[PDB]
Amino acid sequence: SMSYTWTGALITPCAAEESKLPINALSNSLLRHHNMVYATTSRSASLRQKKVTFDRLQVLDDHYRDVLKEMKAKASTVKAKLLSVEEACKLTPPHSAKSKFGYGAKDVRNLSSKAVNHIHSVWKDLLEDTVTPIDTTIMAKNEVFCVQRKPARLIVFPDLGVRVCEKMALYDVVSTLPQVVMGSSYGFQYSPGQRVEFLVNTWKSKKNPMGFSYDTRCFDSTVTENDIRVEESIYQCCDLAPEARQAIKSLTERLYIGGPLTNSKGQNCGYRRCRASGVLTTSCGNTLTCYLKASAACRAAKLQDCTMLVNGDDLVVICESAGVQEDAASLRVFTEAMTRYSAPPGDPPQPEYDLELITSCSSNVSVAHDASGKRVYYLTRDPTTPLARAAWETARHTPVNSWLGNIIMYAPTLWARMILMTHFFSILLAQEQLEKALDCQIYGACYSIEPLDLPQIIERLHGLSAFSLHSYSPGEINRVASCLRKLGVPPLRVWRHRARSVRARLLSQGGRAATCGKYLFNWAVKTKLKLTPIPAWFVAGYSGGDIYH
Ligand SMILES: CC(C)C[C@@]1(C(=O)O)C[C@H](C(=O)O)[C@H](c2nccs2)N1C(=O)c1ccc(C(C)(C)C)cc1
Repeated sequence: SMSYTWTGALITPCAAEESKLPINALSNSLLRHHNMVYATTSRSASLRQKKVTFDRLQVLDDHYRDVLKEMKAKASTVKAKLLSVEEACKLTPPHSAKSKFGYGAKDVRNLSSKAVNHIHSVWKDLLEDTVTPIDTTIMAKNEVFCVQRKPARLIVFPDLGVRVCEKMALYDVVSTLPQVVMGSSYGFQYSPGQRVEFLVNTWKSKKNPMGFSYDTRCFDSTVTENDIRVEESIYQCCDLAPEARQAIKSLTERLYIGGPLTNSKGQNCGYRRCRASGVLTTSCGNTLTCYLKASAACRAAKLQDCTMLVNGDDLVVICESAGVQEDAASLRVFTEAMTRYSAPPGDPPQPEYDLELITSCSSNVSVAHDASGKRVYYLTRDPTTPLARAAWETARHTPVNSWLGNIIMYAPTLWARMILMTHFFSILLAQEQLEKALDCQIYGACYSIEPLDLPQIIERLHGLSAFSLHSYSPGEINRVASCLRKLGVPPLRVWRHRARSVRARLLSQGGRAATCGKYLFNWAVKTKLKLTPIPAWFVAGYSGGDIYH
């Protein structure tokens, strides 16, 4: 079973594509080494096609079926409802790709008779026909990185009308089923504060902790027809309306399992027999399947008191050490089992005995201290990709503002606070756009957020301590500092100076602006203001699922 077959028609862009970092008058103030930042384009799609295209073999044993039965028993306790057309329309992002059939995302949200009538017709066809593959578009993503070049990632998605029907049939299921089935292991239920707390508590719950990340090579491609049918059998355990059962069976047979791929010019590029990246069930499906395969590999490997944390294809296991030699051997058996289940590693997993050395959701635990000097754990990452993207967004308006998502999700970090907040608040001040709502993504869902709302968002997701962290670790400081030399970003001392300016400017404006100056930039003044609570999201993952929050 090959993950894809190809005709030889090219994956085509739908618009002009920039690969070189755009530069304006603000660029050099953030980043000098411009030639290190690039965006992927369709020109590299051929290279990605080669990576994602392979044969899958699967060998399924008793541990696999044992975990599956347990998951199904939990899933049987879920009661889910159909969403009305209206409800599903309201979940559609304002800038979601328009339909081939003469209406767009705004027509959908506005419940135009054209959009609604077509959606009813798509729904009825799902009920009537559980056989015919549904068309999908394949595109090369344009994403920004620092050199050391990756090929474009590919996205596969059905028409807007289908996307709305998906929401009707499955939004409630994908929202509620995974936490029921996986409990505390379900990663999307945690804000960053809750996630770091769960990781630390999980780590402290072991007599002698051992943990590891497992990186599956090209997870979407490893997903087989079996996996997707197993997923459907899980959804079908829920207490559902008969009409929902039928639409889910239909979406599975006609879309989820596979189908034809069409380029932006309407030419046939080939055929998919693996996970589509751009459907509603991508995140929930990947999470279930990763959790199933890994729970079964843990038993194969005889790992003791395994605690998993799963976000799609992102997987972390923390368990009881059996000793160093025993743990390394167990990890090999875990990997052999994952491989048989069709999920071979990209890089071999490594046992860790220090929590801060485990990377999960591209992040690691680290520690700083609050106002009182008490230890605070928080999640951070190498800032290289966030800063390359910030540089891009400095000179170019983009559909999604990663700088804003990074400020929200990495608010307690040295680099988000000193660089991202300082840089973008300065830019927003200059343009008097503090009040302008901007689109960003959190766990792949789309939010419209005004920068002026940041103080309360951060306090909720991270705690008040986020505004007073200091004495960061030498390792964390060292990683940030070396990233800045690599990219030609000004040293942290320059950012401190800039932040004092930005801060003073914000305070003057009173109201919300002054709240941003006071809370976001307290780290920048030598005699700190006493920071006190302020007056005036994490249920499930929907990456690729076209969800507006
Ligand atoms: C600008 C980003 C903040 C947006 C992004 C997204 O999924 O839409 C993409 C980000 C990415 O790494 O691709 C990050 C995610 N990491 C792992 C899964 S999702 N993203 C997160 O939303 C995200 C950041 C940080 C975190 C933790 C710090 C690990 C809580 C979870 C999720």
